Amino acid sequence: SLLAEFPTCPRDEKDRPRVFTAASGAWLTDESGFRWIDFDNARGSILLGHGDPVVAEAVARAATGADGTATGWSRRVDAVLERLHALCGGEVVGLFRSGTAAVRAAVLAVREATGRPLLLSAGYHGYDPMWYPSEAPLEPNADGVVDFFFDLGLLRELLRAPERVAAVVVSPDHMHLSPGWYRELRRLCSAAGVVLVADEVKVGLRYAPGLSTAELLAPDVWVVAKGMANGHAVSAVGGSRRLLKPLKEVSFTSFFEPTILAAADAALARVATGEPQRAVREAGDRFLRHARKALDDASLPVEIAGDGTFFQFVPATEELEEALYGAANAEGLLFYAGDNQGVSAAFDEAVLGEAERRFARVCERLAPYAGGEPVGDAARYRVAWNVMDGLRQAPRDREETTGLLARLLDDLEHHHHHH
Amino acid sequence: SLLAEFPTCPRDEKDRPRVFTAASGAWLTDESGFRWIDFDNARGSILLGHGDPVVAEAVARAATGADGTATGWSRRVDAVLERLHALCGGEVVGLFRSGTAAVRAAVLAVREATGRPLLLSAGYHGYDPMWYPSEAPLEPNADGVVDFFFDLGLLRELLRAPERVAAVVVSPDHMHLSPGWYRELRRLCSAAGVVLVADEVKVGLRYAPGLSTAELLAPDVWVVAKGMANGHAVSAVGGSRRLLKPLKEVSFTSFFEPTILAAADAALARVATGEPQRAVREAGDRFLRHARKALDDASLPVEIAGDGTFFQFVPATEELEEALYGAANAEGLLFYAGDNQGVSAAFDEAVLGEAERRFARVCERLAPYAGGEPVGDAARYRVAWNVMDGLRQAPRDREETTGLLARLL
Ligand SMILES: Cc1ncc(COP(=O)(O)O)c(CN)c1O
Ligand SMILES: Cc1ncc(COP(=O)(O)O)c(CN)c1O
Repeated sequence: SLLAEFPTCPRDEKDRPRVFTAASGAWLTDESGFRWIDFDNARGSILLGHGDPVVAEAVARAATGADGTATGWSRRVDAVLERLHALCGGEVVGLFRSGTAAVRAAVLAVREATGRPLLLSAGYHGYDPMWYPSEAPLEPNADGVVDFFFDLGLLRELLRAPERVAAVVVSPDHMHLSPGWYRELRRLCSAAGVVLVADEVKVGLRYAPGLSTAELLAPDVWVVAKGMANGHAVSAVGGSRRLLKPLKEVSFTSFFEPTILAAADAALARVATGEPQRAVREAGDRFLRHARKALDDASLPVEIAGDGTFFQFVPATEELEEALYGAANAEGLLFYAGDNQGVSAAFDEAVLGEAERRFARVCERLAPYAGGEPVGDAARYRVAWNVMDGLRQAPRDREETTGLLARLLDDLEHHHHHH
Repeated sequence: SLLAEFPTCPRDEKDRPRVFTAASGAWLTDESGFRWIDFDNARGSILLGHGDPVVAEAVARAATGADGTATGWSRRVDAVLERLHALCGGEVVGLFRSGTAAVRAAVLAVREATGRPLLLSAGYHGYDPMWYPSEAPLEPNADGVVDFFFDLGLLRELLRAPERVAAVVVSPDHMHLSPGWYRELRRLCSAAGVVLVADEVKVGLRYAPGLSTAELLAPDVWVVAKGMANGHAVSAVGGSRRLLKPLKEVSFTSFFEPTILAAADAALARVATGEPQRAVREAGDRFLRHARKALDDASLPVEIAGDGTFFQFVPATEELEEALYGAANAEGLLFYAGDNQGVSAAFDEAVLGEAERRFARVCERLAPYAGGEPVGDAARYRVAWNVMDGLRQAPRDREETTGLLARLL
């Protein structure tokens, strides 16, 4: 009861946080001694594995003072900046202490540099009150943000009068939006003459050694975080000197803290090769071939969206979704409940074999659900909203859009989110 | 050229950042190999010393996974929250990733909980644009903040309409404001029925094992940061459940990152004894006895405000200020230029002897300024503004305040 916040974390059947006492690679141990295989991985910020030895040794050494001081500049600051700039492009780069801080700073900078008041947004951008929803949909909230819920129909309407729009700010999802969705967003922004900000806090550096939307969107400004430091407390923005000039006003006390620079430098050295990203895609795709087969062989109506990099279970009903995570928890498979699963590079052959055996047993426990009505679009929309906070791509008419927004938002009114 | 930000850090004569390759206790080594005694200490966030061995082992252990995972809860979370609650009081505690994030979340929470639009501010609260200057003084900025510059006269004017005030939010300075200033602030807040938020990011946990203003202000909500983790990336807010209920909407990805929790737990354990704060006060005070005598024997018009916990040089002119830091730089004494000096618990007898010897040499280098015109009030206001972003305490009538604000802005 001391904690004033409500952090997203694995929680047990009583909604209490699970207490983990140790972690190594893919494996967590809880306070009771039970071993879990981690598909959550701090919401996909642990690309390399828990307690990765090279990152951990870099951090341990930096904690001694041997790599510099929080007092000021070290050559590792250059190393991190240079690596980011090489991977993600743009002219300048800034460093921040959370994704939330970075996206807020990025969009305010664009608002300042363009002199325009409105932000058109799709997806989650962090906990800051600036993103809190408006009273009426398609109306600006109190901080000048209009949420379009990934609907490019709605976006086209908003961009008819584009002169007040400072930027379109989008958190990509590559499970629920196709490449062509991104092409259309880009050309809607081009036609309107508006700035495009890619919030790649989650997806940046994970699909490839750069932005996931580098070619698809060629954003004017980008943000990354989860992929840059194997979980350590850093994020980054980059893009044009002109658009980001207002960032010259940013400074914070811990900027030079050397453990965080150490972890970023070490993780980004791995990220730059593209190897962990490939390892993760391959491991997760292996797990998926198996899980899809096991669900099909057991007649369970659960689809899987996405791929090895990030995948999501899409069960036909909420009661089956509940029973799925209950069963997984019983078997020590730690999924990020309802959201996307993001394996790490520590998912080696032995880990995969065990996760496959555990998943087979999950499917055995789910026997009562065999033969149920298959997955319908209503379920696909509800489950996708739980990862992207807006609408998956599918054909619909404007009235279907309105109805889905109304239903999806109403049903989340009195539930905690899991950002 | 790549860096979009302009970070505060030690910079050379061309304003280029100084590059430090190693650090241990009180000592830094720069890229040229020159060894410096650090009075800056990450702007006063290094209470214990660089590479403190106990913190270092706690961090190393946590880096391996042996204390848990960034995936979720660990008993170290409970440890940190319990220690903060014991030290600072209140009902609830939240953790954040910078002082800036913590103060913003705290004040927005209070605005939501009270349903009142205005924040009356004195001092620096972080880099966020919510704190940017209004287009005209005593007027709200675009985010509903009215800066009163630590003038209690101006605060009184602003509190005549207290229905619109969510909170008064103050960053203490104990060099330039007396205990009486705090008592009067407390009195005025209570009379108006307005919430008082102590932004103790800098001063929290450093003067004592608790809030610097626990007794003077008894704030409804507090924020600390620089004192809690020997420089690691964490800050904390606490106070009443009611006022901070809106923090229930806060979550962030790296919340459970184990190295930061480890550093906080270890630093807070030491903070709780009161030993490092005493060691810092004593070491600083000794250094100050020496520095004051040296400046006086050299006939140098430089006063020193504050005490061993945080002190500031107040030179008579900007020319002499610049010459003072130039000379300190040549002798390997790294001061936080123009701001407050914050020694660490690593300032032992050997560091102190060497610092004393170096500062004596500084005073020799400054012999050209001997006998210069003494420090005046305009200098005192200017230098104090550099540390507190408002007005040092001194008797003023409204027109003197108005004119100082115009001159200093
Ligand atoms: C797309 C996006 N943007 C911003 C954020 C916020 O990042 P943080 O949790 O580090 O504040 C997140 C993390 N939920 C994210 O997924
Ligand atoms: C009183 C006060 N409040 C807030 C902040 C911002 O803290 P941070 O630099 O960690 O963002 C500072 C930084 N010195 C401060 O001194």
